[PDB]
Amino acid sequence: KEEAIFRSAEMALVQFYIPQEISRDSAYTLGQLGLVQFRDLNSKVRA
Amino acid sequence: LTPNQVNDELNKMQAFIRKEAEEKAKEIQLKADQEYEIEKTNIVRNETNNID
Amino acid sequence: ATLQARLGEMIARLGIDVPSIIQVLDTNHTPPTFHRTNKFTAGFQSICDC
Amino acid sequence: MGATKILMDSTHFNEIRSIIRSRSVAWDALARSEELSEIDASTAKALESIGKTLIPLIHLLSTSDNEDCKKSVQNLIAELLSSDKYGDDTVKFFQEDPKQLEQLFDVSLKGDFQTVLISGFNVVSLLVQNGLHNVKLVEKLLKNNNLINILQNIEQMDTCYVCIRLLQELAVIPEYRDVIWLHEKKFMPTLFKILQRATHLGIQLQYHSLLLIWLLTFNPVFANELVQKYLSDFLDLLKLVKITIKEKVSRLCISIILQCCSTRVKQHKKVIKQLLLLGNALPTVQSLSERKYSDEELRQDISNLKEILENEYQELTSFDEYVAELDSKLLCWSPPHVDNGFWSDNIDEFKKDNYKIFRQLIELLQAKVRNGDVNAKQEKIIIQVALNDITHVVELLPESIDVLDKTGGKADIMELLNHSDSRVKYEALKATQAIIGYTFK
Repeated sequence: KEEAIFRSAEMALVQFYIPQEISRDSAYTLGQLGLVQFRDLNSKVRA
Repeated sequence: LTPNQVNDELNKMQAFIRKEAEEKAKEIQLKADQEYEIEKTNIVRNETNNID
Repeated sequence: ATLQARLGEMIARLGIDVPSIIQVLDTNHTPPTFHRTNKFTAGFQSICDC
Repeated sequence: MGATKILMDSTHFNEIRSIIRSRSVAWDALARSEELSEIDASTAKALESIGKTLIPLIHLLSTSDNEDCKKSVQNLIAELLSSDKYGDDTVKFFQEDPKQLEQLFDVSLKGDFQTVLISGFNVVSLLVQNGLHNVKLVEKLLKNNNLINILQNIEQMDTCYVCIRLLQELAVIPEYRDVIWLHEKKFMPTLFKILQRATHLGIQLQYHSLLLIWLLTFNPVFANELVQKYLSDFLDLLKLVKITIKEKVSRLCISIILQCCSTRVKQHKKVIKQLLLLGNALPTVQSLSERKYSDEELRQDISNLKEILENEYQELTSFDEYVAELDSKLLCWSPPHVDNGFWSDNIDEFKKDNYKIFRQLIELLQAKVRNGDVNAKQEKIIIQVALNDITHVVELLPESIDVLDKTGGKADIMELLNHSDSRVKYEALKATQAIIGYTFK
């Protein structure tokens, strides 16, 4: 149904486990979907 | 429903990983057997050249 | 559900049969702040939450 | 439970087993119908329930004319072979008496497509044991028209996958490896067709198909035969590996390519390496090395292939090779990027005998232009290579401009600047700019 926003909607923290082969394709389709915010995972590893 | 589906998908992914590992192990075993056949025959000839 | 359906559609598009399902992890951390907004409200909400 | 057992994915083979297991009235009803023997009925009673009675069961199956009953019996035997609770007994009952294996094989490879597939799977599992290889029986099975027809029918993806898996399993034993290639033309073109089509079951079909080709690629003589008689698929394998998604398929393809190009195989040092250069394999291998393959074995294979390609390219940088190529027609593109270029020693040698090599190249270009066949694709490629070499030589040796002008090379190049061949037109324009920009200044 509708998911309008007074102030926000209940959002979830979801973890992803994906195979190596389709990882790039999943990233591309997720980016062109654009709905999830990835929290920090390897910020310790410098650039 | 979703947690049961999540567990089923995790089991399926584990089974797929195990199957891929088994296939890789079988390919490695075949390649190792072929390499052993190739090298041992060459190594046997090298060691038996003096005997010949 | 929509995200999982899209991921499954992608997996069908690809040749890999390995599942890539996802599950919720309910942590104690503060969740982010999401505001759907039409063009009649986007600028309003942006100026308000500046 | 036996030395080894098949591990087919059975996307539809499992459904076939279930359908065969679905109908079971023929186990005992045929005996009441005076079809099967009473001893046959007793034997089939055990089959109905989920060491020595196998032989009368085989005899009843051979004598039985009801195709459904024979299919059910064969499915039960196959399940007993596959089942761990009876796998050891199933292996032993044929290992201790290998004579009946030939009769069992002759009983197989007949009936309906599903029935024939089940019987063939059972026969392959029986013949894949550690003992009793029975190479003659394997050759007879390969010569069977039913299995070959099933394999060739690429439309039935499930049946083709089952046949490919059975053939690949039957080729595990090196004793039957050579006999497999004895009828290579019967199946391999279909196998190479599967890889060409690619460029769950579909991914699995490619993996075993690549494995089947790789498995037969162990013998260096067979490797050379496959590289020569089917050079198209061998060349397209690089593109397939480049566009492959699963890491296993790419690793198998890289291993197959390396084995084909291995120095052990005869004529691999030169013919195979040149064929790789004939397929633009160097940039593809460079890109593959750039890509971060997950498998360490795949990375090592990629490194070895890159080293082999680099050695082949270095061997292709011989000024003698360039001279030999220029002596004949149909110039190749791998030398002229180094010899008429970074390998300035080749240019210095070409300078000798008052630009002898430059004069020969100009004569070849003038003959090609005067022939009037510039529209030909091969002639266009030859003209482009000649123009590139001439442009490279002109920059190194300005004195050749006078030779070109005296021989009419400048006028020929100017005329070729208007040629419709855009690929040749770019080279012609570059050569004209080099001649006018540097020498004419």
